[PDB]
Amino acid sequence: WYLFQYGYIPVIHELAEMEDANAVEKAIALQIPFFMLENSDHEVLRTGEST
Amino acid sequence: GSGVGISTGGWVGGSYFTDSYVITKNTRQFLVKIQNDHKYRTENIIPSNAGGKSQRCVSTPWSYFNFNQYSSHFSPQDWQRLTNEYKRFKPRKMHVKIYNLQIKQILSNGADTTYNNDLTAGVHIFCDGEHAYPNATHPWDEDVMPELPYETWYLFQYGYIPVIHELAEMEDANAVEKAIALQIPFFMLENSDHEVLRTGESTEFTFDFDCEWINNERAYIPPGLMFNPKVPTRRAQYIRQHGNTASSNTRIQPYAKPTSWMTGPGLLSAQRVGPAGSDTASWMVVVNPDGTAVNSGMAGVGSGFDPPSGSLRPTDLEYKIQWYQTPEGTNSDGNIISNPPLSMLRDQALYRGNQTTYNLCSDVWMFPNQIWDRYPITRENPIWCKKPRSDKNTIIDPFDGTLAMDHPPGTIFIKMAKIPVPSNNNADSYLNIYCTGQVSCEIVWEVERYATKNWRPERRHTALGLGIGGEENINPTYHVDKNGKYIQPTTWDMCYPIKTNINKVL
Amino acid sequence: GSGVGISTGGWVGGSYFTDSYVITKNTRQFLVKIQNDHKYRTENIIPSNAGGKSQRCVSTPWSYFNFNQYSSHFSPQDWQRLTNEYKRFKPRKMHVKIYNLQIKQILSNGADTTYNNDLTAGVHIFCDGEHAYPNATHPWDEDVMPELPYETWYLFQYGYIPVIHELAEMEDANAVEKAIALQIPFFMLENSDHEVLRTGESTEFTFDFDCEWINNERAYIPPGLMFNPKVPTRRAQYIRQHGNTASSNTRIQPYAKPTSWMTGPGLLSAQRVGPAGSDTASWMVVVNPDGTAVNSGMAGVGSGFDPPSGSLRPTDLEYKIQWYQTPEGTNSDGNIISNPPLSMLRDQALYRGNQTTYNLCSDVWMFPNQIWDRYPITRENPIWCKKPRSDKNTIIDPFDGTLAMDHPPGTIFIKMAKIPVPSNNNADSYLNIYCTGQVSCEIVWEVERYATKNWRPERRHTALGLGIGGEENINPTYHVDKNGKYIQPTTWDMCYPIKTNINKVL
Repeated sequence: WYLFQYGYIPVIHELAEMEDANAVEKAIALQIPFFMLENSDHEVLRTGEST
Repeated sequence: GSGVGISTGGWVGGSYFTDSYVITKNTRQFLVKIQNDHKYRTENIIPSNAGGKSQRCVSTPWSYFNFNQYSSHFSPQDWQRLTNEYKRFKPRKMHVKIYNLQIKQILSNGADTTYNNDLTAGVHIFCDGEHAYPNATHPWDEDVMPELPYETWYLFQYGYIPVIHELAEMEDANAVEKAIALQIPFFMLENSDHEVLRTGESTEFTFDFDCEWINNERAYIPPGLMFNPKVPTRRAQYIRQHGNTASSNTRIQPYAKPTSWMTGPGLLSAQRVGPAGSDTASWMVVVNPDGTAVNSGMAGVGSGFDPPSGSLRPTDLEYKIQWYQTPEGTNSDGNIISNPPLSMLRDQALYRGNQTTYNLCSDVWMFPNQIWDRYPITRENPIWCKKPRSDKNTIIDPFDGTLAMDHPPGTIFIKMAKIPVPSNNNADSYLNIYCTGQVSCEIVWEVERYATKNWRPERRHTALGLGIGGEENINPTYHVDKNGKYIQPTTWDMCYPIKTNINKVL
Repeated sequence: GSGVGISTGGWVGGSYFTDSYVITKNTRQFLVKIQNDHKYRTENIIPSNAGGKSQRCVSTPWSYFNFNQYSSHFSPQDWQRLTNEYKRFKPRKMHVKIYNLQIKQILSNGADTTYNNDLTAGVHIFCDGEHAYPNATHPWDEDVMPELPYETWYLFQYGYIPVIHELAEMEDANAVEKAIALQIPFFMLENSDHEVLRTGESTEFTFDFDCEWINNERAYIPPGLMFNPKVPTRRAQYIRQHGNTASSNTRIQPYAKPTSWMTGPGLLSAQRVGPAGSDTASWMVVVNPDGTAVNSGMAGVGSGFDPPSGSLRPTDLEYKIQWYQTPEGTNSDGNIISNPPLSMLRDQALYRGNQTTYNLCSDVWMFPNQIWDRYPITRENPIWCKKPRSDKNTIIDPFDGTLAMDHPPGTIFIKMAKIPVPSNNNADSYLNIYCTGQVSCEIVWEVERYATKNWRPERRHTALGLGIGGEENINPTYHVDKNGKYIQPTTWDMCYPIKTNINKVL
């Protein structure tokens, strides 16, 4: 079983393309969330550990 | 102890925030005056330009307190702190006191008028907790407790609509018109047991809420957009032959993954009709059972339904909720027009492939696997509405954002005790009196704080979004000018709506 | 149990907010490499264009952890929530773990290099809690823990300045130059008892803070402006005769009431000097006891003091604090320049009446009845500084906003154990190794929530103040672009400073 890389869609792209000047396009873009999984407490294992 | 020269309470005010709950305390000075000549009347309201719309009302001597509004309970400071710091809130408990009452006699000689108190006079206070009477309050009306705690609250006269008027007009001879009319109910509030107070007495009322939460969190993507764009999909799609382009069967693209979820319902087809004096709505809900002649247009029979759009994008300003911030507001001056919160659940649309392009389908009825958000509510929205008692109903989400309740807070009715005076020839001559007093409303609000794993900053409500107005145009919004007038928000964002600041992961 | 194939800890991360306290958890991956050829050296740092400024450093084999920064402990989400919801915070307890260590050997054949672990190798970890050694860390340096939790943290080599160099240059014959030189201290970290770890061992360190609060509240008026403008005053004023205008004695106006309070101190007189390569500061603090020849300009003898302004309004950009947001920032590109918070305690000035107009007096020394605010601090500021041990000092408020401490968090020093290899002719040939591991820092922060009686909304930090940049210029601030690069705030407001949002009544 080969793992697949994790990824997510943060914003609808066409809304935030912010071509030229648009006030609401600018606002949607500044609100784009960003998630790192390192902010969580998780576990690190070596070859003798299991979970 | 207690007596004439002893106060029955004191002023409460402010707001107390904790992580679990919020308590808002509000006191107002109110004025009760004699309404409707101490008598019940049933009058026809028939304006000239309404295009056939006419109603009959039963006007009473009674007046009532209306607490349904956010601006009344929360200050702009308290509201900001609520919508910034909490992802959920609902009203829990509500306690009302009426105290420090003063009944005075009005002696009108002429241009001059004098005011003398009468200690033996009294005031009737009735609270209807079982909802045995027609509901006094309706959302968006102007009768609510004032926003500024030092402003005086003038009661509004109680009245109700006993029958659809056009049905019971009973012009010429009709059998069903006659039958509907003989069944018209008539409600007096004196059939109830209520309380009479003098100037040293006070009263208290408690109310519990059975409610659904108001949700302050925002959706950053549509529910149909949640997938990993990298991972390929097993699904295949078939494109029928159209033009010279031959048919094809192929695997769906990894970025194109189809959603299992659907647009919330709403009706965009209709347009408003006729003169403004008439009832003007794109959609008109009528009750016209049988029998009774059609007579005028459906405006007289019907009620009318807006906002029709629900979660769908309003095409134009006819479909958007808008109100006036002050009772003096007229003709597109001082009106606040709702805007999109920029939540992805809040605005939605459906398009229908014709094999060439997509076309917006206007009527989205209720359908399985639909998701949407309730209307984002500001301080200027009413809190709750009365849910009509019936056998069957669909999902209940009033499009005005209110919380429908089986038993909202019971209306408190209040009336000046009629003091008759003798008369040589028999007439109704009451003594002319009025009462002013203090009413305090304490609501306990259940709240929940947010915790997010988002890295980036989130939107918040800032005083930097506010505007500046006044006579000298130097004062900011939610402040007072040099005449004492209170600067009202000009735009919908200055009202600090919910479903904006706090993100959620769908 | 414990062993080679067992991990000694796990990743901790995040932030936990309560009304009483906040806990920030951070874990990083760090890299230790052999520094300075395992030897102490004392070198002269003498750049060509510095205009006589030259220093001598003692370089060591050791490296150290530097936790002093806000960006390292708080995310932009956590920082926003802190500065919006709390009026006070201070660091309370700090716990550091070093674990999951991996020592590897570097086999350099050529263009290719291979890496093999050696389980018997070890790493020295020394924490100095008594501050018996020259402090490793200095505010605003680039060596701090990374902001992004997935970025690798490269240790920086430890070194210290043993003597002012120009004093001890001891050119020709001087008696006091000879004496200063013979007293030069020399510190080795091996005189201490410290710990040696192998790949299965871990270590822990606790630190307590004795601190003063950081205050997040804002002042809406100056302290001299607090009075009732209506009430008249008893005070009289005397205006000496000037021109044809005769003298007068008169009562002070009710709106003009004089303050009993004074502008905070600051020095605006001086200007920066000379080429950028030199140490350039408006004010230069020198120690030149006696004896030693003047030689070059004072730049070599002195340290230099900025920001000089303190609470006073910076006249120009020379007096403003500015830094670079990335180490690649050069030449007014990527530099953030401090701005006024619009707090009335923060910016101040004094003017001196000459009988005609007022003139700004540049040097405001410390004077009784002065009030000011500390510098408003962002995430990009260091948290604390080392307070030098001395007999006497004045009020301690570093103009960089840091918290001066008698005993800051002790520096943790770390070094690769020297593994010697045999040699036929006697030379120093060490085995070439390096260690990577995981360090977790947990700080407990004591906080206090605000309660205000203000009616109106207050300013908050919003993501709507952020900018948009990147390669494609589509990504917002505090996000990553398509190359993995992290978008940095362009302006000082995007850094969310304190002393802005929350009002206080002076």
